[PDB]
Amino acid sequence: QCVNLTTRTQLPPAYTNSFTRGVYYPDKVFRSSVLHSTQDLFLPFFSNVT
Amino acid sequence: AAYYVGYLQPRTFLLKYNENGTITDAVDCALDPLSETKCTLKSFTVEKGI
Amino acid sequence: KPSKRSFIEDLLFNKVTLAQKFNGLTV
Amino acid sequence: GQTGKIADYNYKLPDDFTGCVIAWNSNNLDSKVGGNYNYLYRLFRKSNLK
Amino acid sequence: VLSFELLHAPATVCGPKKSTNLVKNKCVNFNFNGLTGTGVLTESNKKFLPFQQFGRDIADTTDAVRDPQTLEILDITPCSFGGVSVITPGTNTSNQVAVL
Amino acid sequence: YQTSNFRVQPTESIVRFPNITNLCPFGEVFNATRFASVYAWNRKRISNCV
Amino acid sequence: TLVKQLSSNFGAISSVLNDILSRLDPPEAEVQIDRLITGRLQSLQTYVT
Ligand SMILES: *[C@@H]1O[C@H](CO)[C@@H](O)[C@H](O)[C@H]1NC(C)=O
Ligand SMILES: *[C@@H]1O[C@H](CO)[C@@H](O)[C@H](O)[C@H]1NC(C)=O
Repeated sequence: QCVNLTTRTQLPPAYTNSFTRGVYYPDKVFRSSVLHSTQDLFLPFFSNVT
Repeated sequence: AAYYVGYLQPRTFLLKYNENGTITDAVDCALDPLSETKCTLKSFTVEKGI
Repeated sequence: KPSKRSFIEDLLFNKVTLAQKFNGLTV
Repeated sequence: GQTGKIADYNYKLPDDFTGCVIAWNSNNLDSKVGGNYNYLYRLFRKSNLK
Repeated sequence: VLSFELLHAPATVCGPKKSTNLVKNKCVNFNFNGLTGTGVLTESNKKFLPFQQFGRDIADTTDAVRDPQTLEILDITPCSFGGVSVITPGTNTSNQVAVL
Repeated sequence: YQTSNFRVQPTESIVRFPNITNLCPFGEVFNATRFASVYAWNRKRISNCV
Repeated sequence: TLVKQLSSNFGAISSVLNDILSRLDPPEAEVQIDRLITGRLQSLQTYVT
């Protein structure tokens, strides 16, 4: 069933801000009371999220 | 319903682990000159100087 | 007093903050 | 080290060998019509030999 | 009958298994899943997150490892090494020595 | 005079990475009625397990 | 910094000797070992100076 529904209403897309969010553990290594520098794909701080 | 969509870019982060191994804080490297200084010094605190 | 240091020597020794075992490195 | 590994079940040269290898063709007299089968070459061994 | 053939490709169906008893308090060369080393393995009190497989201290040295069977954390410490020194009064007064 | 060094040798008592107990169920052709045929051959592949 | 310099390729396949030994045959596994030896000697000499 391709249904192909209808009755679509248009509004502009709204943006908002990323308040220090979107950080994941890059590896499976345990650390304790240390500062570690990593280089990988991340969501930048204070970006425009839809 | 409400939801938010963003994107990822290749960045460099400095991550802070507590005694129990969970990431409790992070700092970006290409946000501010202050963030650049923090990443260079590998610390979350900077003293007076150049 | 523990050891035989003076008041000022104790202050100096507690003021300075200080190491482990490595692969080939000894102290 | 050129392998041909069955020949290295048979005859092996060291890593720092110094000397000369000389080979030539013997299709005229080593192999001829009507049976030539008297050479054997040790298909496989238990382990590599020094 | 099967086909004995070779072709260059990243493996998808592949994995080893040897199994050996776990020995503590005796330094030895060890090979966990992928990670190899040498040292003495002892019980630990560190707490890992459920997805974490091995600890690591400053200067990137493997410090603790979780075993795949019991999911327990073990400390790795190298077994002893050092130097030896010979203390002599000179081979003009005597020939006996001490060793440190 | 510091003459030489000493170190403790391993006891050879080695360690593990066992428990294949995942044990994906794929054995049905091993003792089935028909294995294959000259013109009933499929694409026999093994993947996503051991 | 001396200890941290120990996990570096210096142009070799890896930074750990055991994997180089396991994944390569002795005739041509020696070049990687030589590169690692060269780099580690250089770092140690700089530390001493
Ligand atoms: C870490 O976990 C322990 C419980 O094992 C808890 O007592 C302690 O407060 C935790 N650390 C922090 C910083 O919350
Ligand atoms: C696999 O692991 C479980 C728990 O992780 C443990 O009972 C044992 O080591 C294995 N189970 C078997 C062999 O049934």
